[PDB]
Order: sequence, then structure tokens, then C-alpha cells
Amino acid sequence: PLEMKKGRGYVYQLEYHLIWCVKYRHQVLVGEVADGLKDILRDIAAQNGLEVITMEVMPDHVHLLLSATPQQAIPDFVKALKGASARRMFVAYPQLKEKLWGGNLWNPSYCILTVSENTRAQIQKFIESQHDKE
Amino acid sequence: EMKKGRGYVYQLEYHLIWCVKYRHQVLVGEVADGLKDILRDIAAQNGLEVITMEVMPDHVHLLLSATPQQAIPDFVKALKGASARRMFVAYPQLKEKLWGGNLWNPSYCILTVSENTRAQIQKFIESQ
DNA sequence: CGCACACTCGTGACTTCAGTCATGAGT
DNA sequence: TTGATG
DNA sequence: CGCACACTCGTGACTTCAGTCATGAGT
DNA sequence: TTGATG
Ligand SMILES: [Mg+2]
Ligand SMILES: [Mg+2]
Repeated sequence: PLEMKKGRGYVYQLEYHLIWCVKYRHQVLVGEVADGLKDILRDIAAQNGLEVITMEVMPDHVHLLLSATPQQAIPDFVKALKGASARRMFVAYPQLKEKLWGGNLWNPSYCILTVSENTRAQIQKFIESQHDKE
Repeated sequence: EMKKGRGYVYQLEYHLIWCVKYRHQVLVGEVADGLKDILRDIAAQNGLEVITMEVMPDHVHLLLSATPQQAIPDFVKALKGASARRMFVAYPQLKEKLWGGNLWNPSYCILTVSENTRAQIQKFIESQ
């Protein structure tokens, strides 16, 4: 019940739910802009060794569920996703500049949670149920 | 309940497991207890929180919480490397069967952990 | 209201060579 | 140009 | 024997200045 | 000095 992946010095199963918003909370991620964003984020992900498990684009925020290796640090992959998507989106959809002219597509904060198949409470119950704790 | 830092909001939990080198069953009695205390101290000194920790004779389970700035290889190095050094100094008797300079198996097992399941998260992510 | 994850100003790294990440501070 | 997603 | 997360040799980083992490390769 | 934890 776990499907572990293996690398040179480790066995792992790592997933994260990353969410960020549009700067000023403007509702600009619609129609073609949202569609182009999805293609851009997929591309950035593939080039940074991340696997996109789920992606949702709302008018003012984006959700990504990602699978990573132990070597992908969170700040590095968030900078790759948010910084390159902002540059690429303003170049691809110059109309974004009519509501965002200060050089930022994104809110400078990100939200990030680790994700597992079972819950933290089930994992604790499992460890505590073992007989040789000593 | 979500933690906050200068540029991020987060909830990062991991289940980390590693074994004794050669799979020797040496983590018992005073050795096991001394290890738990050493791992808790290393965690507190390196900004990690211990949610749960259990020690079996040949392996350790640790469920810990960290910030986005604490990369996995870095906190695994901090916990395994320093605990080995301290353990051999605190319990010289470990050298009886571990005389090669290693307390631990060089590999580690790590899983991200959430309070809700992936299936529930992934289902709430489409519903909006 | 008064912050702060979000707004603004500031520092440096590094890709996207712009606009994020790191980050302190005032509002 | 802000007011809240996880 | 040959495999590798586990065993061993190798390289470099960096703390714990020893013994992990990074890492490829032969068993 | 190894033989399997998630
Ligand atoms: Mg502040
Ligand atoms: Mg091999």
C-alpha cells in the first residue's frame, strides 16, 4: 500500500499541494490566459523534474499537486514555477499589463502543504500499534 | 493551525525512517533511550518539531514538522550524522559490533504526510 | 482597523535576465 | 492597484 | 555468487571535524 | 560485518 520510488541514497514518496494567488487578487486567469498558463506550468514542471498530479486554475489563484524527489527543495521549485510563469505569461498575454503594470503577476507569498495517501493520524496509529517500541 | 513565515504559509510533515548499519539489533535498553533524547535535542536545535518518534531494535521512525527552508537531505544529514557521532561518544559499547565508523545504513526512507488524505485533498481541489 | 501571506519600501541570487526566491521593516 | 486561497 | 536502500570502493560538502548528506560504480 | 524498514 505505498509505491515507493528509489534513488541512489533513499526510498521516497513525496507530494505537495502548492497554492498561490494573483497580485492584488485580480481575477485575470480566465479564458485563453488560463489555458496558456496551464501549458506554461506543465512545461516548467517537466524541465525541473517535477510531476504534475493535479492542476487547477481559478480566476485569482492556482493549485498544483506535485510529485518530487528528495533533491527538489521547495523554494527552488516554487521560484521556478512562479517566476518563469510570470515572465512567460506577460510576454504571451501582453493584455495582462492593463491591470498589472508594476511588474508582478503573482502575490509574493505561497502556501505549501505536504500530502500523503493515508492521514497523519493513521500513520501514528500504525507506528504505535507495533510491538517492539524500545 | 497553518504556520507562517515571511514569504509563505505552510504545513509540512514528514515520516522519516532509517535503519542501523548491517541491520544490527542494537537500539535497545539504554541505547534506545539515549538515542531518543539525542534526536529530540538535535531536532529542537535545528528548528524541526518532533510529532512522534519510536525506536525498534534496528530502525527508527520519526514524524517531524519543518519549514519550507529546511530541505530533506539537510535535515536527514543533521539527524543521522549528528546522532551517530553523539551515540558512539555516549555509548562506547556500540563499537563492539560497529567498529567501521558507521552507526547507520547510508540510505533513508521519507514520505510527505498530510492531516487529510491525498484522495480528499485531490477531490476538494476539483469541487470549487 | 491595522496589519501581513497578501500592500509598500529595502537587500542579494538567479532565471524568467524579469520577477520570483531568499529576506527586514513600516503601514 | 490588496483583503484572502490552502 | 550478483544485487542495492541495504555491502564495498570512489568523489566532494560540511558538521558531528566524524559520519552523515550529495553521488557513480562494482559486487 | 548486510538481507529489509517505509
Ligand atoms: Mg511584518
Ligand atoms: Mg547500482
